[PDB]
Amino acid sequence: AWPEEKNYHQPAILNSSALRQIAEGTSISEMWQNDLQPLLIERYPGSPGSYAARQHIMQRIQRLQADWVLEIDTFLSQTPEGERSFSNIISTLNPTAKRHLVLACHYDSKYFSHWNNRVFVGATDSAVPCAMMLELARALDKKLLSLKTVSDSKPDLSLQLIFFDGEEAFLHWSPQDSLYGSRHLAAKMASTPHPPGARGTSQLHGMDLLVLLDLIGAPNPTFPNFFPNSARWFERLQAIEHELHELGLLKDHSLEGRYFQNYSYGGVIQDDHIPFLRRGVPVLHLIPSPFPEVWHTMDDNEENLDESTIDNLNKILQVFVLEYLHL
Ligand SMILES: [Zn+2]
Repeated sequence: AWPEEKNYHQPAILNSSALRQIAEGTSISEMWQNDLQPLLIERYPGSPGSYAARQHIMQRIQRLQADWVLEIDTFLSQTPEGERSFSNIISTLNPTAKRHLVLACHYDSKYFSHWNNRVFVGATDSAVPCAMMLELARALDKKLLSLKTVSDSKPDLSLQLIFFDGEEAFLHWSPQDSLYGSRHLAAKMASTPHPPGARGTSQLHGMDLLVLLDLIGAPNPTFPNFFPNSARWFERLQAIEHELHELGLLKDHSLEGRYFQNYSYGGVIQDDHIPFLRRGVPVLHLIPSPFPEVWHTMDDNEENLDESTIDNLNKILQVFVLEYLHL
């Protein structure tokens, strides 16, 4: 019965004053300095930056008041370069709650040989998504702390963050050389009872919706509404964007240049959501089409990021998450 609850779940929509509070509650400059910059480093699996990125992400979550439970999902896999260790970071509020809304991105960076003394740091791909998730945890900390309180008056639902390792191919993208962390974690969750002691249901049944952020940070992104089974949630993002715009709460933003689009997409994008989608998890895939102009080039750097765009998207995402969780 409970695994169907997601199908009927409704947002608790925020009023104008709440929207203004949320818009003012997030700081793009603080995210930039404290959450984003430490990640703008080479961080392919096993590199010093991989370890540093992991420490940084964990550290930033630990300093918060909300009752986050951190779990490092570490495993080995063969790769074109030989065996490597990969570590997914999972951060969960109320780990025994039957349902979670799940926000995710990948924290590894793709390996490139150094080019004119330049290194690939994957600013949009996906350092910015990581930082947006960390800034969301910080900005909403007091609201999220309320989830620590037990009540029959609300659904058994909370929030999880996943930072996937090993999303990127080491060489040429193949089913075997990509998605190392997400293929591993989806298989693990599929085979794990949830809630503990349950018959039938797995941790995948507990995932209300996977909201996967990827390739965010370029100016004027356009996100297609990819999947019918999450289209109603996508439409909430459009509505939040529109209302925030109308309230004067977005920066350098026009209705003509809005981010969340009516149209869908005519191909199939491979990303960390694939192992989840194929097992039936609803996915809201916040990846733009087209990809950023700088995609997989040395120009995917801090210079080419757009502050206002990320700030706007932070506001929209934070409203979405609060409305989903009825906070
Ligand atoms: Zn990439």
